[PDB]
Amino acid sequence: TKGTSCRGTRHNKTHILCKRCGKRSWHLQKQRCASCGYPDAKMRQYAWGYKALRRRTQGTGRMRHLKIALKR
Amino acid sequence: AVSNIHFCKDWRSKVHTWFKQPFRKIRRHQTRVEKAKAVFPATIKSLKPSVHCMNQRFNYKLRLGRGFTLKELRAAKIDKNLARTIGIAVDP
Amino acid sequence: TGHKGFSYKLKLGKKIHQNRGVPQWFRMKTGNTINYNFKRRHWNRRKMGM
Amino acid sequence: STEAGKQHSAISWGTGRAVARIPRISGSGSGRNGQGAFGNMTRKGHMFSPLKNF
Amino acid sequence: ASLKISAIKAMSKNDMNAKLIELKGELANLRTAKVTGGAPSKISRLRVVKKDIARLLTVMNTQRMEALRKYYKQAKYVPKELRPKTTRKERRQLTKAQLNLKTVKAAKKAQHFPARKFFVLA
RNA sequence: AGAUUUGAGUAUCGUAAGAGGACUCCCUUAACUUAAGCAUAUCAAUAAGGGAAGGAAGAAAAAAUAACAAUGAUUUCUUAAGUAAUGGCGAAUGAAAAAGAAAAAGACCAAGUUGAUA
RNA sequence: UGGAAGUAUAAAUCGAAAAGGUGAUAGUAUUCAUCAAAGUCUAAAUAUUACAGGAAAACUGAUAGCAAAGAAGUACUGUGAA
RNA sequence: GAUUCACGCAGUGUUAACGUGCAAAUUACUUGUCAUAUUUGAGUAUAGGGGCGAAAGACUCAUCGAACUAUCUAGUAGCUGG
RNA sequence: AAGGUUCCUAAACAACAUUACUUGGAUUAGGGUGAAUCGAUCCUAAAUUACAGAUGGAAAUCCUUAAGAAA
RNA sequence: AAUAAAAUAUUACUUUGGAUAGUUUAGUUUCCUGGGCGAUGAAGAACGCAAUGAAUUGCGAUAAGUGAUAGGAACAAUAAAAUGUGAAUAUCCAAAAUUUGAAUGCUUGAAAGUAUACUAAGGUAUAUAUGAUAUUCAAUAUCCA
Repeated sequence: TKGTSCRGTRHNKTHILCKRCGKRSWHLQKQRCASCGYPDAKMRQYAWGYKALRRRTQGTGRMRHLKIALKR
Repeated sequence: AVSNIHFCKDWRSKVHTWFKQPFRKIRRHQTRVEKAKAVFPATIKSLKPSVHCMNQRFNYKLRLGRGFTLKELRAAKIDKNLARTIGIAVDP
Repeated sequence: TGHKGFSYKLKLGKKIHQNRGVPQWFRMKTGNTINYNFKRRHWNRRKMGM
Repeated sequence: STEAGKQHSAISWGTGRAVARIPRISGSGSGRNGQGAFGNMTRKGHMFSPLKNF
Repeated sequence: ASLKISAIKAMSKNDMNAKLIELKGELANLRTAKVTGGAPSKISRLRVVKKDIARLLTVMNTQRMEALRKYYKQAKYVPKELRPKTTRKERRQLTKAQLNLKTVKAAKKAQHFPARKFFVLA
């Protein structure tokens, strides 16, 4: 009963939406975000996760103010 | 012949290639020209001594050194405070 | 659930709003390839995971 | 590109699965997963000894 | 877009407030008309009116800020919204006078021993 | 009471934080691998972990080389050179002065002196 | 560390000077040579596969070339890192 | 922490059904058990040479005599295939 | 709890529900969730996390009222 | 012994499939110039905004755009209105810039909120560490009437 039968009770969320990165990676019991490392002031980035750097970094968003400054 | 090749480390990160060489010449030459236009006696490459090389292997040859000693300036009757302003190197 | 937070409910409504197809007039534009919305989902097919 | 065709975390599935031992893309949910990997003969992998700018 | 910016400039501050209330009320009834089955001529009026409010609000805000700039032009403690536009790095850098500062010993030596002009005969 | 020392609260004017880290300066005692085993050694200032910077940074004006018919801050390139040396002296690791160029620039504190002292 | 009777750093103990350091085989002595540590700053020549703007190419030409020539780190998978 | 029946629950037997299944462990009858060392929801705590274990090397997201995921890494192969 | 518009109605049946479907939890377009008294909000349980302090080469860890001119 | 239904073989045409050829608004590499973010709130995230928009693009309650300066007659899938008394289009300029995010009054789970002061509703300031100045204090800590 480690397969089909055991998956009946999976109705309790572990992760909910985060507030700084917007992904469903906020661990409720741990009270931390597994992706952007919330509470932590610095954004969570690792050199072994080179793809996770290119998924969310500078220039992957709107660049609302920096686009004016750099062009200036 | 017994081979001694030091490629067991990451030489691929140690490779330096000279693709900027034909543009160092243009950079240095243009800046060298820019100096002459600005104040010509600065790129003048101020006068330097004639000093022998060291060791018995080279000691019969002469080459430019850095700066005239304070005794050589006195013998030539030049103030050391004025020498640096008229394109003379001084090495105390 | 019947009980939800205010911010979570608004993100539920937006997912409802984004589950619509291309309007017909947009499909008549010159050089138009956007005929179907490939980001569409249905409740019984894919769970939005939120 | 130095990293062209090597941007996967693939590992070989091994024997006992009726498939060859060339490495395979990990995960699931897309057509790419379970396909070929870095190997020179696979599609969307690195070629033979890649051309270097030096 | 029919507000004739030339006419906005001639209006007085109270007239701008009175006009802004009239435009907002007129826009509100045009939102009602569109929902309740308005005519296309009414719908095009709705788009036009929205531009006057943006046009009207710009002139009031620009004139008010311009008056404030004149007020704080001589002030010692200028608000940060009226200080010259720079970057954070630019503010922290030393002033050009501070960079070129020299001690009295070095200032007087450079006066007495400047870089002469010369050339070598060849 | 008064003269000081020290430590706080509040107010004003400012300052640090976070992003990026290709290049730059550093902290830390990885292993796969090679040695046809392996345990020192190699991989290796290498991977990952951590800190700090700028348009470049680091270094810089001899308690420096040399033993010469002597040179003379720093930096970078050529050569020295797979050389001296290091190493179960095995596998392997490995510079620098001289010499030739690019560029060139030198100034300050501390200590000492002047004290109707500022 | 190439530095080999200790090249550099750090810790425990010890700890100078009417100066002294170095001359790479440890020690003492006498000469010789050369510098004068234990505070600070300093342009130029130098590096660059972040990123932005350009120019080139005996490069690839839709299973190739960046993973991506279309709303590509998108569709989709995972509780999550991914 | 007596004997049994019932709502439930487990898994003794048929070594029945099924075995490209209803099901990546289920179905039927039979059997056992069915309140105090009981059953059960939510919250909470314990995490990788670690946890938890009335102890089977059992369980730790279908993965456990050391999880998952990414980097070192195109790890090495005197061996097999082309 | 979980799902997230699957709820109601109308038009329509190309695809999907191991034949078919005029049916549909399927396509298209609209409509729909009304609180002083029900809950959240308030309190605290197991437990959790801050300023200062202590520890650490570092990231960070410990402490939760003890160490504080704090609370 | 016989059959050519099936089976097999060749060519023409059609079909399922998308190879081949022609092509490129995409990439890769090298080189030149810069390497110009943030408490004056950045990068990132979320929500909203078009007459008919779901994504995408641009933008922020002044919303696929406002003013100014250049610019000279368009856009279009369908209607409207505006338009040489100035449409498109361009910008290191001006105003404006929602909720968050180092996030900084306190709290934050998917949380709805909320305290004080200044100028009912709105808008400002109030985190931690820190330099200078001003002011109010504490300790016989050293003297001291």
